[PDB]
Amino acid sequence: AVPKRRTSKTRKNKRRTHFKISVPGMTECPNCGEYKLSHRVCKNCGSYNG
Amino acid sequence: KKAYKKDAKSNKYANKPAEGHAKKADAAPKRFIREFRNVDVDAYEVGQEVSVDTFVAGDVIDVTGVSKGKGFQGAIKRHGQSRGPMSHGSHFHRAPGSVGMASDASRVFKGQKMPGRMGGNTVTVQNLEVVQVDTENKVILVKGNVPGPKKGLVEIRTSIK
Amino acid sequence: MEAKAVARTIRIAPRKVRLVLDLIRGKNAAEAIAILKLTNKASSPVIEKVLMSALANAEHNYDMNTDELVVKEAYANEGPTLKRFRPRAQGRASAINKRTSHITIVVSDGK
Amino acid sequence: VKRTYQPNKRKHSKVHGFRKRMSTKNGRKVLARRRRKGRKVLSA
Amino acid sequence: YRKLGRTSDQRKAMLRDLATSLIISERIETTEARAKEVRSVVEKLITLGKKGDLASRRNAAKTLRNVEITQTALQKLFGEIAERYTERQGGYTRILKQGPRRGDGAESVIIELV
RNA sequence: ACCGAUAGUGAACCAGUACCGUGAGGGAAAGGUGAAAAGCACCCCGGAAGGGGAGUGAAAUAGAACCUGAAACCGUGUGCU
RNA sequence: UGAGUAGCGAAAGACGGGUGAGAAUCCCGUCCACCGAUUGACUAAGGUUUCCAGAGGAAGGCUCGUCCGCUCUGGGUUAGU
RNA sequence: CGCGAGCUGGGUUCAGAACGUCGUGAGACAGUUCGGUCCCUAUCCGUCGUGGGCGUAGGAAAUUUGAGAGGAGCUGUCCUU
RNA sequence: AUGAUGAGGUUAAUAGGUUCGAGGUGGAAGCAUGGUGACAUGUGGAGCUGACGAAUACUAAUCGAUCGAAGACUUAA
Repeated sequence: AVPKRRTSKTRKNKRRTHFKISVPGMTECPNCGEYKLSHRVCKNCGSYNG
Repeated sequence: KKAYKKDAKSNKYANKPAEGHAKKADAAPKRFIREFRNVDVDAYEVGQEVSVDTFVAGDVIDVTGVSKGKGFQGAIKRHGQSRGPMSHGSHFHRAPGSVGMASDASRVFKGQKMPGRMGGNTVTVQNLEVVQVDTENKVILVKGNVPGPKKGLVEIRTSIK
Repeated sequence: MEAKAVARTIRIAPRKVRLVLDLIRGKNAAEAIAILKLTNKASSPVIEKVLMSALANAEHNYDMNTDELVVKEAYANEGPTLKRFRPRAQGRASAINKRTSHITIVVSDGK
Repeated sequence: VKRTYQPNKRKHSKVHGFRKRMSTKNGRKVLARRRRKGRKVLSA
Repeated sequence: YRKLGRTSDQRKAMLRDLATSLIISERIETTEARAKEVRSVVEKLITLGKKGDLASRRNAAKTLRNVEITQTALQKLFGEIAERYTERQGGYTRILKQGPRRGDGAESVIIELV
């Protein structure tokens, strides 16, 4: 159907309380020196070594 | 379970509270701690093995286990509702019927049967019998078929009737 | 002190961008670029550009160490929307808002 | 579905053309009226 | 095993294609679901190639496209690929998660022969 | 003791024009940098756009989406709850 | 606002190698798949440069785009029958 | 005469056609008969499932009591006295 | 549905592979033989086998990181 009453800009923000996106869950590569994403190949330099 | 560990990242290993609780009894940490009322307390606070030999064949039993899960199963499958006609120009096949009266109720009553998650309940069966208590293989054979999947925990006790 | 970088008329919706900007606000500048490279979102690359320009403006015009620069602020503001039209059915037609955004980032040593 | 406009150069100029307008008193009134308004394109 | 967003014989075709591409190239960058599924398909052909008989060559021939390398793919398998993996008892591949893809967000992995 | 850009002509702007119609015919929206282009040389990030400095300038939050720049609306921060 | 919601217009794609600032999509290749009284070859009406090559990636393309029926810059139509 | 944003659309009062009857007529039924597009993507309350935040004066893991709420509750026929 | 609930994360049987089974189909290819041929018999309950049972670290569950207390105030015993 159609909305019977326009939504306040309070109820809106409450409903968007959970419209987050978490961080990826990354770590630092002990070889590359930088941040990789855990259980993935290192972006910067090469290896996985797991 | 195994003993306490420091990696201990999967629940295959007891944790320290569980081991304090089980070491009170001088018994290894254990999965599936369950309480039994209705038994006159005549066992030992020190844990002695309760062998299946407590049960004789010609007795009668009730067997509690969680039901088997079936997720979000709709009205016809979950509540045994009838379905609409299929062929005489009908657009109502498997949906619920009406969900109330018109404007003199003005709302849906609690307990209205609607689609949702099905199964998984703690259901109990009653008056089952024990065909055979196989000791030294440590199994019991019950007359029928009990709630729960395979490997599903089931607590057996004597009938309340 | 403080060094800012603004990217204007970036053709992405602003509430498709504030999703990502709500992460790197308050963070260090190293983990900020780490996140902005690792995230799946489509706003990451443009925000990578903008945050790197902020850090470069710091280390070239204001000369503050690019080791302690924390992202003091980061925010998107609306921009000029391109209003388009889409043919619905039965002769109708519905608007479309190809909206934009202005992405401002402000890195400061905190001193 | 078959829509109303099936284009045809010959039909278009033979019915709405210039010479067909000028070959009538009423078509000439139409041309005069469109010149009066200031139309860039008098006839079809 | 797991349906791959495809119809039945379309899925069969995709799996045959990937197993041929793998034993031709020795490593391919694919999607993690496709890699999980091809892992249990390209690894039942190396078994047939470690057997070596005529019946094994034909059971392998019915799950393997024709592409010449010059050799075939089947000669590649019952020839020089099956000999390298002569000692190990299964586990002839691996998957390496590259990470998310652009345009999809698809989880891209690199599958390969060990 | 007429209007001052939703006004005044439909048209202050290359307007009976975009566009609409087979056709007769209908028909808009579109003004303002600066006193002077003096309209941003050079450096840095960037693939460019776009910026941050550095300069022009009386002013650049007057940088050609350029006089002021309201409200709806969208945000970031924080005192009381 | 509804709301990051409905949709994203019938259909098989896969991998490799490139180009690239950036590739599910652009190029080349191999395999596979679909039409085949037609999804093929040719022409009338109609359209009126959409044709080709070099360059581009603001807007258009229902996503992406290094691509294009889009943009820029140069070219293309030859009759006694 | 519960329930068509849950379903049908047979009759009922749409446009066709015909019968009896009435009307000079166009047409009307006391009628009767054959044919005849049933739109919606759920904002709020409501209900059915299922998660997170904080709380329960330290942080936890496990086992529970049960205030209260819900379910179930039907009956036949044979033989014996 | 997702999240959640469970079983694990190598100091490991969680999944896949490998090897054995069960069950399913029903006698694989090759060869030989018998027929001129369609075909038939043996080799041989053969061969193939998704989800089921075991066993085996061969591949992958790497290295890592985030959160999370040190216990308020009165009276009474």
